[PDB]
Amino acid sequence: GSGYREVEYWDQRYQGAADSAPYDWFGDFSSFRALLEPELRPEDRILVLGCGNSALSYELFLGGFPNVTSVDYSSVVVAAMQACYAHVPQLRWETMDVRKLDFPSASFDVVLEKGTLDALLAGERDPWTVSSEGVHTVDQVLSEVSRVLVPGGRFISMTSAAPHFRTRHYAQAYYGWSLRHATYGSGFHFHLYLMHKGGKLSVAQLALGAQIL
Ligand SMILES: Nc1ncnc2c1ncn2[C@@H]1O[C@H](CSCC[C@H](N)C(=O)O)[C@@H](O)[C@H]1O
Repeated sequence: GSGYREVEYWDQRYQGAADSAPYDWFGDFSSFRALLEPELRPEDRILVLGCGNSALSYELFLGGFPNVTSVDYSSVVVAAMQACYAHVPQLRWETMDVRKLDFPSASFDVVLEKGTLDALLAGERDPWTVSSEGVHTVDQVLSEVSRVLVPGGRFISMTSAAPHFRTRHYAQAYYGWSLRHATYGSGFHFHLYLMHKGGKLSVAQLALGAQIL
């Protein structure tokens, strides 16, 4: 429900997260690595948004992608992941609201998010009609993602939201990216969106984006 929007809920959830098992929303790395890894390079500077206590950041490292930075607005979970992953100095963790990324522009080659925009859109009354706040907060995040990516960078989003709900959010021309989609995971009911800066949206995608902005 809408309680997933508030940091207090997450700070409460993540007490003791350094000692508890990792937890992954909408699949772990195994469920989508066939889709994800061909889009990555070992030298890529990767930013993971709303990391929580997911094993994704660690799995990227074990898979040959050491340049990982992970952020979350729960300072509790950031401290916990710093402690849990103290054996992996390559991995960086910082407390941050993803609506304002405190990095200089063009600092990353890839940005990933799994279940974070879902938190921003949690509890919407009508899945077909996005509230003013839902539109604005998601647009803020996406603008920041585009800003911190280098030219030519990639943003990859993993969510339970199917394209007839989520494409309208990603299909804004000013983000400066193309948009592709694949399904994965449980009953092929999870959705992976690939955005490549320098590409263009289709007229279909732009028409959906025009529905909210
Ligand atoms: N505005 C915001 N800024 C930064 N983190 C946010 C945020 N809104 C929600 N979050 C974080 O987003 C996460 C949503 S749950 C997804 C967790 C993790 N990426 C996984 O794949 O399992 C939580 O860890 C929550 O604290």
